[PDB]
Amino acid sequence: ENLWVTVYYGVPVWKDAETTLFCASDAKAKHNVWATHACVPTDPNPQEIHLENVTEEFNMWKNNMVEQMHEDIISLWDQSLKPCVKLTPLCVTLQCTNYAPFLINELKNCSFNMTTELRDKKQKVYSLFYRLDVVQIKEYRLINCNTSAITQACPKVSFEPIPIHYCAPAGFAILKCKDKKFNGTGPCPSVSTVQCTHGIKPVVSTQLLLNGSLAEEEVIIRSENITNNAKNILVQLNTPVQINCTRPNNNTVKSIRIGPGQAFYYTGDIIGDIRMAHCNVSKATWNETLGKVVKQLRKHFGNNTIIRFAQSSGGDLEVTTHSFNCGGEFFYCNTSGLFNSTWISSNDSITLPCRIKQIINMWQRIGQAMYAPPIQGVIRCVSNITGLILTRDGGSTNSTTETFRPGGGDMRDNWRSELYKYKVVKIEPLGVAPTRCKRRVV
Amino acid sequence: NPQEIHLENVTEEFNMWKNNMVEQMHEDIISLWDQSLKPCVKLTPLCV
Amino acid sequence: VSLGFLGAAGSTMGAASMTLTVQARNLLSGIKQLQARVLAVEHYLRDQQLLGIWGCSGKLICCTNVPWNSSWSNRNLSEIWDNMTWLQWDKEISNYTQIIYGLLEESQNQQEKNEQDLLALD
Amino acid sequence: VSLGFLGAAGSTMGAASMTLTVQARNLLSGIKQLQARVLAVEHYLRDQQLLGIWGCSGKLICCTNVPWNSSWSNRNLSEIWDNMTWLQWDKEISNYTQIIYGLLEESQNQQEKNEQDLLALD
Amino acid sequence: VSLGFLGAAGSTMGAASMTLTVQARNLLSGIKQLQARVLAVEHYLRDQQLLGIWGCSGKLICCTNVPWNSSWSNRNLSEIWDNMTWLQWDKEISNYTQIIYGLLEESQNQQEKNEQDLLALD
Ligand SMILES: *[C@@H]1O[C@H](CO)[C@@H](O[C@@H]2O[C@H](CO)[C@@H](O[C@@H]3O[C@H](CO[C@H]4O[C@H](CO)[C@@H](O)[C@H](O)[C@@H]4O)[C@@H](O)[C@H](O[C@H]4O[C@H](CO)[C@@H](O)[C@H](O)[C@@H]4O[C@H]4O[C@H](CO)[C@@H](O)[C@H](O)[C@@H]4O[C@H]4O[C@H](CO)[C@@H](O)[C@H](O)[C@@H]4O)[C@@H]3O)[C@H](O)[C@H]2NC(C)=O)[C@H](O)[C@H]1NC(C)=O
Ligand SMILES: *[C@@H]1O[C@H](CO)[C@@H](O[C@@H]2O[C@H](CO)[C@@H](O[C@@H]3O[C@H](CO)[C@@H](O)[C@H](O[C@H]4O[C@H](CO)[C@@H](O)[C@H](O)[C@@H]4O[C@H]4O[C@H](CO)[C@@H](O)[C@H](O)[C@@H]4O)[C@@H]3O)[C@H](O)[C@H]2NC(C)=O)[C@H](O)[C@H]1NC(C)=O
Ligand SMILES: *[C@@H]1O[C@H](CO)[C@@H](O[C@@H]2O[C@H](CO)[C@@H](O[C@@H]3O[C@H](CO)[C@@H](O)[C@H](O[C@H]4O[C@H](CO)[C@@H](O)[C@H](O)[C@@H]4O)[C@@H]3O)[C@H](O)[C@H]2NC(C)=O)[C@H](O)[C@H]1NC(C)=O
Ligand SMILES: *[C@@H]1O[C@H](CO)[C@@H](O[C@@H]2O[C@H](CO)[C@@H](O[C@@H]3O[C@H](CO)[C@@H](O)[C@H](O[C@H]4O[C@H](CO)[C@@H](O)[C@H](O)[C@@H]4O)[C@@H]3O)[C@H](O)[C@H]2NC(C)=O)[C@H](O)[C@H]1NC(C)=O
Ligand SMILES: *[C@@H]1O[C@H](CO)[C@@H](O[C@@H]2O[C@H](CO)[C@@H](O)[C@H](O)[C@H]2NC(C)=O)[C@H](O)[C@H]1NC(C)=O
Ligand SMILES: *[C@@H]1O[C@H](CO)[C@@H](O[C@@H]2O[C@H](CO)[C@@H](O)[C@H](O)[C@H]2NC(C)=O)[C@H](O)[C@H]1NC(C)=O
Ligand SMILES: *[C@@H]1O[C@H](CO)[C@@H](O[C@@H]2O[C@H](CO)[C@@H](O)[C@H](O)[C@H]2NC(C)=O)[C@H](O)[C@H]1NC(C)=O
Ligand SMILES: *[C@@H]1O[C@H](CO)[C@@H](O[C@@H]2O[C@H](CO)[C@@H](O)[C@H](O)[C@H]2NC(C)=O)[C@H](O)[C@H]1NC(C)=O
Ligand SMILES: *[C@@H]1O[C@H](CO)[C@@H](O)[C@H](O)[C@H]1NC(C)=O
Ligand SMILES: *[C@@H]1O[C@H](CO)[C@@H](O)[C@H](O)[C@H]1NC(C)=O
Ligand SMILES: *[C@@H]1O[C@H](CO)[C@@H](O)[C@H](O)[C@H]1NC(C)=O
Ligand SMILES: *[C@@H]1O[C@H](CO)[C@@H](O)[C@H](O)[C@H]1NC(C)=O
Ligand SMILES: *[C@@H]1O[C@H](CO)[C@@H](O)[C@H](O)[C@H]1NC(C)=O
Ligand SMILES: *[C@@H]1O[C@H](CO)[C@@H](O)[C@H](O)[C@H]1NC(C)=O
Ligand SMILES: *[C@@H]1O[C@H](CO)[C@@H](O)[C@H](O)[C@H]1NC(C)=O
Ligand SMILES: *[C@@H]1O[C@H](CO)[C@@H](O)[C@H](O)[C@H]1NC(C)=O
Ligand SMILES: *[C@@H]1O[C@H](CO)[C@@H](O)[C@H](O)[C@H]1NC(C)=O
Ligand SMILES: *[C@@H]1O[C@H](CO)[C@@H](O)[C@H](O)[C@H]1NC(C)=O
Repeated sequence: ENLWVTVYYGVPVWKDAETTLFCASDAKAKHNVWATHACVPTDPNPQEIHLENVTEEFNMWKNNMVEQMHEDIISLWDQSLKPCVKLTPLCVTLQCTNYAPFLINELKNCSFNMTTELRDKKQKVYSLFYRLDVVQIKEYRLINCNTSAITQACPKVSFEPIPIHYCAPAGFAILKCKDKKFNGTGPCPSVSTVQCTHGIKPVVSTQLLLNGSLAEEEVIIRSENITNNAKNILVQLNTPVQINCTRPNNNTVKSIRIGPGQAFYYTGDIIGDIRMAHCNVSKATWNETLGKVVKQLRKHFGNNTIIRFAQSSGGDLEVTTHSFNCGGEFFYCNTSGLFNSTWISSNDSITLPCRIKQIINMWQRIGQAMYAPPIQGVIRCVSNITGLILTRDGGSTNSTTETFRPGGGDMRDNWRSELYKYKVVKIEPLGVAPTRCKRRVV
Repeated sequence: NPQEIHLENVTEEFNMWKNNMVEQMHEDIISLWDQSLKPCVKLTPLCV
Repeated sequence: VSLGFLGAAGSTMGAASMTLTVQARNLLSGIKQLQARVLAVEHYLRDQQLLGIWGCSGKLICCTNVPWNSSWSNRNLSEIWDNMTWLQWDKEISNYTQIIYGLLEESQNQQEKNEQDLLALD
Repeated sequence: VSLGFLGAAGSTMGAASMTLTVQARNLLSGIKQLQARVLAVEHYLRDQQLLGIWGCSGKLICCTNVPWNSSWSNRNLSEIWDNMTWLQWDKEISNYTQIIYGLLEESQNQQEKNEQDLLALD
Repeated sequence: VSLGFLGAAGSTMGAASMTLTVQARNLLSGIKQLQARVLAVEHYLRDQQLLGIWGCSGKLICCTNVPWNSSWSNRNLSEIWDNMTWLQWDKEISNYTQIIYGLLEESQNQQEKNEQDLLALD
């Protein structure tokens, strides 16, 4: 009946905390932007420890791991651009003609002067540009030269995203929600703890999410304010749809030296046919997937309400299109074929047009732009569509109609798609509790 | 004053060829060279 | 049973108190990494600092001379140790941890050592 | 005699065990330097961490409750302490140090404290 | 009275010795900051290192086996503890602190543990 406080060191106690995480990935054989020269190798085996009886609240939208990853991708991009060749002298006036035998189709053959390696001497060379990179005043100029400076991506580096593990330091920990039907924030009954997350591929993408992790059981709808239209809508598929993306054009590259050491790689004349880049999607599987999504969608809008799908109708060219990277080239796909539907109460694979741009400012970056060097040979990448990003048209009249447009307003949403399950906490191992014990009297 | 302490009876295997102090020093001289070049005058216009 | 790091986070405080070594092991073991490693040893040394001023440096558990003021919690032994988790306990005793820590260094260690000097003075 | 830091690395384990303070002193005392200093305090705190979970924080030597399993080494007192160096000993006991450390925190300290709670419970 | 961090810097050594916890609390708690934080934990761990080799890790005060050589200071108990401040004392004992620290690890701890092995050897 006489109680005295007792110190316990190493008690299972944690608090919500934001700390600086770090990278981790298994060692491979080069030089990709994300791995850099060095990122700590992963443990051969991670120890994922289930925590019985433990219920913790998760919030994917107020999560700081997202903001950290966002700034990390941006900063990594700039760290990779510094040593490469900056194309400040490439803002010379371009004398351009259309290709010339265009039956039904844009890309333009241009000629221009260029500084050689000697300052004083000049060369007249020619290059082929996809007409998104140039604008007129036949005289032309690069799109970027009035907005920002430009630098050329080094040829060696690869833009092929590899799994990255985010780790928290000792004394902190990561909680992982394993609740299958987890609707995007809330209490997670089944929670396990790890020091590092699983391999998250930093896939740079717009509208549809590519090569990601699939939700088990039902497809999952994650938002921040479901009745609100301004906030985007995250979709995680249970079945991945397969999408085959190719640039058929036989691109040949030449190397012109523009200064001491500096060497620009330019798109030579195409050899063979002129075909436009495209992406195929099995209409059957995409119709099943679209069906299953609207089944889970109607759980939030009453039950036989009219759910239609329309195209993107807002914003710049770089945001309205499914932008991504494939083999080196940057694809801007028009996704009108998929989102042209209405829902109430042979192979036939859909085909999607894709244009190509070599000058790019991703993540709303105004400032130092990048020139994607031309890629030799025909390109073909097979990818998974594991998620989606949707947006409403506005306050709908509520049980009257529901029209959906795909968006990609912000790039963090892509990190939220794979970091929805993880949360960072700090261990407070000091607990004091009363027992009927006293220390030896002085 | 450094304290060089003799270790009686102690026999250790050395390998000068698999030594990492060499690789460290190598990268240090290279990196130091570049750190010293940055602030100085770059003669890009001298290729006339 | 050994359930692992934080294995008994959701068990009763009495059951969890048996596996303090489990949480104790992993509790200690370029720029981002380095700053993180410094933060880790900094937090660890803070807790070891508090155990120091409470005279409990080498032990995981130690008993004190501070009596339990009933205003802190009105529960008993059985209700605390066989019905609650350390998490919800730390939440209930989140208004006093500063206060209890201050009494913990002062009431005993700030008077255990003075009496120690006056006692070993012969 | 004081032979200095690591002076008895090549002496018998018994002779070397007398000068543990010698190795203990120097064991703790821009970017390259800073990263090196952090690594140093990190390793030192790791060993002090292991001494902590073995209940031996303030001492250089402490005795244990773990019996010596003869599978580890078949030598005796005289053969270990008057014929071998700590180096070749650590090489012979390099398959068990992990195992012995696990038994060292669990067999005694993970049961010394439970019995301590059940004993000081009156 | 609690006067605060360094409150009794200008009081007598005896009065100041009562509030060692006060100086002990705040004694532990981008590039410039990080280098400063490392320097702080480095100095703190140095002093804790010295307390370690003197067998006084968990205590603020501990008594020793080293006798007071009168060549160090010719003062007495009353003159030291009731007439001087720790500052002017540390200035008077600034020629021996190295010497006294060496005797402090060797005279006792370097012989307390050897005798401990020869005593617990049965
Ligand atoms: C979703 O996930 C899927 C699954 O991972 C992704 O699909 C994969 O995408 C990969 C990258 O997008 C793609 O990888 C490429 O495959 C090409 C063909 O592979 C064939 O050869 C390899 C052996 O090398 C075989 O194992 C394989 O079976 C095939 O037969 C490779 O050629 C590609 O490597 C080249 O490109 C990368 C950049 O991506 C460079 O880093 C690399 O060095 C290669 O580039 C050299 O070779 C080309 C050849 O034309 C040259 O043009 C170029 O200039 C380079 O040449 C220089 O360097 C070499 C070497 O140093 C030197 O000798 C030479 O002289 C030059 O200096 C690349 O590996 C996968 O094939 C594809 N998976 C499948 C199953 O198809 C999908 O992308 C993901 N989704 C998204 C959105 O990312
Ligand atoms: C650097 O250069 C690049 C390329 O050279 C610039 O990118 C172009 O920027 C211009 C203008 O900044 C932009 O032209 C406008 O595009 C809009 C969207 O497509 C059009 O809606 C707009 O049309 C209106 O303005 C015209 C006059 O310029 C009118 O003739 C026309 O009728 C439109 O006016 C109607 O609408 C307005 C607004 O509602 C209303 O007030 C009027 O009363 C009227 O009803 C322009 O055509 C190009 O689209 C950009 N080019 C590309 C390829 O994207 C870049 O902006 C420059 N950098 C900087 C920093 O300025
Ligand atoms: C895109 O534009 C670029 C411009 O830099 C263009 O490159 C040039 O195309 C012209 C096409 O006329 C090439 O000129 C030809 O060169 C060949 C070989 O030297 C000549 O034999 C040709 O002469 C014949 O055609 C004339 C037409 O009037 C006749 O008068 C004459 O009698 C001959 O029958 C002609 O002069 C020129 O060589 C290239 N330049 C380079 C550097 O290669 C490119 O071809 C355009 N893209 C496409 C798809 O056409
Ligand atoms: C995109 O366009 C380019 C054109 O710039 C094209 O490159 C050409 O591809 C073919 C291969 O399909 C190359 O032909 C080979 O070249 C090598 C090296 O010179 C030769 O050794 C080869 O000889 C073999 O084949 C002969 C057939 O008669 C045999 O007689 C001989 O014994 C050998 O077995 C062969 O000629 C050609 O050199 C390149 N051209 C250039 C300029 O690089 C490329 O194929 C197109 N891309 C794609 C993906 O198709
Ligand atoms: C996911 O679904 C859960 C239902 O289990 C939502 O949680 C409720 O949200 C409403 C507001 O929409 C709150 O008033 C309730 O307090 C919540 N209920 C419980 C039991 O926590 C959650 O909001 C949904 N998430 C999203 C993004 O819509
Ligand atoms: C794209 O989706 C396919 C399934 O449609 C994935 O193929 C499966 O990959 C898993 C590994 O995660 C294997 O266990 C399965 O056996 C594969 N399926 C079949 C039918 O063989 C493929 O990995 C996905 N691609 C990604 C995520 O890049
Ligand atoms: C994307 O490409 C893959 C492989 O190139 C296609 O898979 C082929 O599908 C047909 C049946 O439709 C099979 O006969 C082939 O055996 C498959 N190929 C392989 C290598 O297994 C897939 O159908 C393509 N997707 C689309 C939408 O066209
Ligand atoms: C993507 O493709 C669609 C075709 O479905 C294009 O939509 C047309 O846009 C024009 C105005 O630009 C309208 O007058 C037509 O009625 C639309 N077509 C249909 C069938 O409705 C769309 O412009 C393309 N998007 C981009 C960015 O090129
Ligand atoms: C190259 O420079 C000359 C001036 O010496 C100019 O006449 C010519 O038009 C330039 N080349 C092109 C393709 O415009
Ligand atoms: C979010 O939804 C609630 C639900 O009624 C609404 O009251 C609130 O205004 C919405 N917030 C925003 C920012 O639109
Ligand atoms: C909507 O349909 C689902 C599935 O059949 C059913 O569980 C639910 O009760 C329906 N909602 C209403 C309001 O009728
Ligand atoms: C796509 O939209 C257009 C415009 O209304 C329409 O003519 C076409 O039938 C739609 N395609 C499909 C597959 O519904
Ligand atoms: C216990 O808490 C009460 C708050 O009502 C306070 O007045 C009292 O001084 C405390 N008692 C002790 C012994 O600290
Ligand atoms: C902590 O203090 C606040 C305000 O003084 C009070 O609302 C809260 O209930 C207190 N916590 C507990 C566990 O009593
Ligand atoms: C000693 O080692 C043997 C290996 O043969 C093992 O089977 C046994 O359990 C160990 N004994 C103890 C008491 O740990
Ligand atoms: C350690 O284990 C390996 C393989 O199990 C064995 O070859 C080696 O002899 C062992 N070490 C000792 C000292 O027995
Ligand atoms: C005390 O100091 C004197 C200096 O005159 C020295 O000779 C003597 O050895 C010291 N005594 C002890 C016991 O250390
Ligand atoms: C310390 O030594 C120097 C020179 O040996 C001497 O001048 C000084 O007085 C000494 N300090 C004390 C307190 O005696």
